[PDB]
Amino acid sequence: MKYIQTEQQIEVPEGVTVSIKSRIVKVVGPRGTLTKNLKHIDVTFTKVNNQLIKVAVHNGGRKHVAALRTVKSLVDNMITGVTKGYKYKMRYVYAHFPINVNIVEKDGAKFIEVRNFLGDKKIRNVPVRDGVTIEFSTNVKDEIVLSGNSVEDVSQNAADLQQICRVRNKDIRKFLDGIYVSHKGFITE
Amino acid sequence: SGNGAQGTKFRISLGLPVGAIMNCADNSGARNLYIIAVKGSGSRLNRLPAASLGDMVMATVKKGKPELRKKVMPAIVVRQAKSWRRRDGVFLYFEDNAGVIANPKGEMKGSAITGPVGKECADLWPRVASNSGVVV
Amino acid sequence: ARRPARCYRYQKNKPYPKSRYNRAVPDSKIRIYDLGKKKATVDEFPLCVHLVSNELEQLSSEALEAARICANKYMTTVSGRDAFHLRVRVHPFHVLRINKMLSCAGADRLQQGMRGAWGKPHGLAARVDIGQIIFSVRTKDSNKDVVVEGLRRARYKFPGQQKIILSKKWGFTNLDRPEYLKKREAGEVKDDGAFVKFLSKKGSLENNIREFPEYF
Amino acid sequence: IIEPSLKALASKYNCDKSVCRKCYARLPPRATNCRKRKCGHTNQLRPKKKLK
RNA sequence: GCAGUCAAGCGUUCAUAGCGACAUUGCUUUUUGAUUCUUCGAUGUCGGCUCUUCCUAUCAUACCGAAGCAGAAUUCGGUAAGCGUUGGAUUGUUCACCCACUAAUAGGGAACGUGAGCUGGGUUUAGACCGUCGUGAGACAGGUUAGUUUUACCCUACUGAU
Ligand SMILES: [Zn+2]
Repeated sequence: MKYIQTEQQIEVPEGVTVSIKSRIVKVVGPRGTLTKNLKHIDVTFTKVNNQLIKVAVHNGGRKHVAALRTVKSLVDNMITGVTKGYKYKMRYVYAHFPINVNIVEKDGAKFIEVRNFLGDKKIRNVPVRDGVTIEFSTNVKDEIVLSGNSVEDVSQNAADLQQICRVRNKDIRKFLDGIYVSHKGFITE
Repeated sequence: SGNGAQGTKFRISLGLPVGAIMNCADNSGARNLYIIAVKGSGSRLNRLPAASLGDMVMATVKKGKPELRKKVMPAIVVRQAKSWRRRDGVFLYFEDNAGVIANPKGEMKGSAITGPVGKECADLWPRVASNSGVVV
Repeated sequence: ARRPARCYRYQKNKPYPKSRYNRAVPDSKIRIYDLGKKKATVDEFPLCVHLVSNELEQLSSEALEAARICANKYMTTVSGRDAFHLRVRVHPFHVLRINKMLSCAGADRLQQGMRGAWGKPHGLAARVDIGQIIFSVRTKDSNKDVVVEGLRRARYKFPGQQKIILSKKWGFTNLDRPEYLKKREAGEVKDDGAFVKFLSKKGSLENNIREFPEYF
Repeated sequence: IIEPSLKALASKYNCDKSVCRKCYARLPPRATNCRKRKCGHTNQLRPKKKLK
């Protein structure tokens, strides 16, 4: 039933600093600074070393032990986007009507717009999330490479363009037009 | 509703409801046009649907040329006698209710139209405008 | 009119079969209570599985027929007719009656109400108690993965919870497997038509030498 | 133009899916139970019929 | 009437896009029963008009999923009762049935909503005719005509007013 002890270990890379007090994880490193708040989990961190953090739990059930290894992976995605970073290559697919994507800075921030998506006359606004720079691949005419130091604000922004460029009232297996993600790489690789 | 109408017409005072009878204007042998319903015609309980100047009504012939009697045909009304307001201010009304037989697509079955034809009708259907002697 | 099966599910009234006092009874919807390799010896099929019941209620005649069909259009398609001995164990012997009052039912404009409520027979039923084999299937041991599935498909055609139990007896007999090994080692047991005849140590002596030539 | 690798990419989100038989909900291709509480996480699934 | 269950077979291929035979478990109370608990010092018994509100088992509209969904067109399914769901010929009709419009002409409750609100066409007194039945008086959930619709000023409710 309730497992008496369940531990995981977060290997902390070189040059990377981690600051934890009352389940708030501030990570600084060679590029970027990430602060994720974890008050919703009963989890005890402990500094067993300067190179690796032990994360443990006590008397947890199957529900709670399952929500322990999701904590190690969330810190591991924090330090990985802080050492290397994250970049998402996205790709334009269209049958006839070309998609024309730009970047505009309106009153608030860098809205992303698409125009002529399947011949449509309505622009499709989608804001950037901050910490994410927006990049176009110059060599390939139909490509877009999102990038940033958090995997969350990139991938939510990468799924934002997938959600906004959908089809309506047609066969999706015939009308396979849209802006899909193909590659989820790191920045320094 | 009015399939084949070119653009939009405004609100003209509904002067001739169902059961009305218009003297047919064209020379296609009909004389009366007993309105049985109108294209348009929103639904409210015990309200019988009414037609105005320029609507397409569905009408049966009650007098003349037995080729056309005893069946249903669409008709375009070209004169009404209920005084309606033009948006430039003036109120006006013709001296008889009158209607012109047509198909659904607006092709008037006749060849010409006697009497005057209201501007609100002649502007809406092109083939009642290419057959009208006097546009008011 | 086919009145639903939840109307004649429980055992409310006492048994009432066809008799000399029940001359006008229609027949059942079952006519063949045994299909498969009916002309098979006891020796070829050493495994028997039982489809027993968990409650005390009545089994309809067309219900058992439709489940007899469903078990038999499974094992004949995935294992063929040769490799099962299906034997429907329970017989529809009860008679279910119905109180008809239809708008032209034997009588005048209005038939009656609950006056003279005795009803003419319309259907048969098969009474099954708590633990009573319904579908005994005899086949080989290594072909048992079909009859677990095949009688699982028969379970959905009649109400109640019905267990699928395998039996340690040598097929359709009433004695275990290790007894039948020693009774096949020694020649004590002699093959009948689709059953088998056992040794009677009690009896006339010469009839136990007129029979059993292999023993002694 | 086609770029037939991109049609393999576009099928990952539209054609390489599975549908539940009870609630008709679109599901992963490697599903085992439906992710809803209306069918009841049923284990009666089906693949998505493709084109032609 | 409304659904669930298992799947032989239909769908030229293909048990389930859609159906589904043989069987089986249910729900609903808008049908019809069956019963006789309440009402015989009377609860005004059909239908229509008027009017409000509620239900979801969704006809339309909104946003979605699914297919023998290329588009159009059409079918199936989910959240959803917010909002709409008509004009007429015939019949006393509920019901039916056509004509026509419409986005659509969905199904039901509320003492089979609603008569000190109406109407009285129907049925259900007395007049009278016909048909059959009866020797006869008379009979007929058979046909056809003519047949008085009473009271609120009290309490509550509601609408306004001090
Ligand atoms: Zn599902």
